Amino acid sequence: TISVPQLDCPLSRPVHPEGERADAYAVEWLRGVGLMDAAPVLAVGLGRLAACYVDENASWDTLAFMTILLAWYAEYDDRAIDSTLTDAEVAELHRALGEILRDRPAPDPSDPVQRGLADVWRTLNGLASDWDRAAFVDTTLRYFEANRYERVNIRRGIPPTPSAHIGMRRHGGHVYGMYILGAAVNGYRPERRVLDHAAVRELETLAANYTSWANDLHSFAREHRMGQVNNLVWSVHHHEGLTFQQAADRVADLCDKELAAYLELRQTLPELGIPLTGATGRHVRFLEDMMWSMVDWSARSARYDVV
Amino acid sequence: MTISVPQLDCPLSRPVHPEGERADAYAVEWLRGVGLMADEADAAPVLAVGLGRLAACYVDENASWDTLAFMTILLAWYAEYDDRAIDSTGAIDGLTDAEVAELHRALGEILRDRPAPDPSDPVQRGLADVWRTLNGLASDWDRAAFVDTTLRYFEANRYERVNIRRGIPPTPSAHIGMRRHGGHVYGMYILGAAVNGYRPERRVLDHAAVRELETLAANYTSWANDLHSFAREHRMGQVNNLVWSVHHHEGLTFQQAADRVADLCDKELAAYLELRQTLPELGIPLTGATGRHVRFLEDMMWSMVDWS
Ligand SMILES: NCCCC(O)(P(=O)(O)O)P(=O)(O)O
Ligand SMILES: [Mg+2]
Ligand SMILES: [Mg+2]
Ligand SMILES: [Mg+2]
Repeated sequence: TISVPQLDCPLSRPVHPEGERADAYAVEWLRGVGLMDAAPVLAVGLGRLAACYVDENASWDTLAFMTILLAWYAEYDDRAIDSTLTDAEVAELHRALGEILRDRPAPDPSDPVQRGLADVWRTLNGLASDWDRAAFVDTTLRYFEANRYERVNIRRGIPPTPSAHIGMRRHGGHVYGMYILGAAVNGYRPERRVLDHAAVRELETLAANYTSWANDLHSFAREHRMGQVNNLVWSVHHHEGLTFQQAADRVADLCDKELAAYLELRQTLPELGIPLTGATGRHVRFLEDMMWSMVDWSARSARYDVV
Repeated sequence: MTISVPQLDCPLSRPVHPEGERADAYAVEWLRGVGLMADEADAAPVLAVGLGRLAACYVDENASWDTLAFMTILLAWYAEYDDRAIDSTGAIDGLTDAEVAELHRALGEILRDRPAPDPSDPVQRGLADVWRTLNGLASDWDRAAFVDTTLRYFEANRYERVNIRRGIPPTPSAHIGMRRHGGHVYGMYILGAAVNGYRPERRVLDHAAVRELETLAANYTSWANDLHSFAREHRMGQVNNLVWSVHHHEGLTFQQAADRVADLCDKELAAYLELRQTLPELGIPLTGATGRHVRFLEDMMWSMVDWS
């Protein structure tokens, strides 16, 4: 067995009240769309994560789209990346899903993932709010390429160097795309003058690092049973020669240090000329949400139980 | 009050351009001809820096004297600006924040093909000269990407000077993140593509693997530069050094800090090799311009190690 370390995050946030309802809605959508007994899915709690990602006074339509998006993400990652399909099949799937992102109809309406992604795209564009869709599509392309990289690593059966995994994981979790979608769906648009600043980019990188290392720390057991070798705990144990417990301890230590660096940069931001006032403030707060979201939600989700 | 700097074996060797020594002399000439230095000054530390040998590391062996000369000019202008604005702060030669902001504005104006607002400033004269010569020596390149990297470079300069005025080194993660902008490494990749004759397709450069490999190589280059320049930067007060930050926040002696920095260099080089070797399976062949780009990435790693 393994002992999951604790993660002190000085960032708290209230959850949306209809979370349980969204859980039910999640199953409905999947069964209504064709991606999929309904009480092992309610235990995962895809609607409560969505509740962590939306504002407290948000419409059922918005919270519903958040639940739909997180449910589609969970199905693609598990179905296509780490529960193996051939590489050619995966490449054609990437092409087809990229075509849906090109506003064309689904090339294979019989594929459940393709229909689901078309639904997600239509629903997202309905609550447009005037967002940079092209940047989101670019992050999605990098996400697909990183998925292919992960599948290569799984086929070899050995974890990459910690540096190589840490680099590619930011694309493999599509965290930057989640930042873009959060800006789109909630109703704030940060200036392009601010986002292209080096300090903001490195702050985003720190926050994404914290989120992804926390996710690895919590999901290590399920990812090890399935053979998903793209885990920071895996690589630390393999290349630094440490026990799984020592590896998890080292990863939690790295999480702590990255959080400290994140706070240091956030405090330095005003002096450089970037005030955390308007859309910049809500963007930084969204960055803070995903870090707390992993710590609080992963311990409450039935994704990681091995019962 | 001493330190022992560890060695660094990097298995990337290359034949050097023969006229390197000439460029060293030419370097001093340019610095005298533009106004950055003058006449009576001992031209023994400028020949000791070896700006022409770095230029030789950055060009092909069968290249024109014009090419080596421009590389030396660019590396000499970068070295003077770094010392003038970043490393000579906290002293009587220190620049003010208003002066640095005006320099940013004017140099950005020179970078937008406009004439220098203050032709009396030597930095502006040198940058205008570099810009005119470079625009003559090339074409079909991403100029906008280079200008954006320059904007991020200036922003990182502002961050570093704030950190210096506080008198405290930043967190290791925050330092590692912002250093890539503070070292103008991505701009150097773009310029290397520019001065040579290779242009890799955008389908390849925008690939996720190519982006993260660049990050590993830039990390290695910058950490090596810090490991070697730690003693001088610690004496002068430049707090943006990885050894300094390891000593400050990780609770280690200066020797342990340098040892950890060298260990991180080793581990990052191994990671770089792992990704570089795996690259073909993902669909990126190291054949045409992509191979020459990777060779430039490897060159900057070895050049910094040797140039101590
Ligand atoms: N957006 C999809 C996120 C999926 C994961 O977070 P999970 O731990 O839930 O499997 P990953 O496979 O990245 O570890
Ligand atoms: Mg995955
Ligand atoms: Mg997964
Ligand atoms: Mg995981």
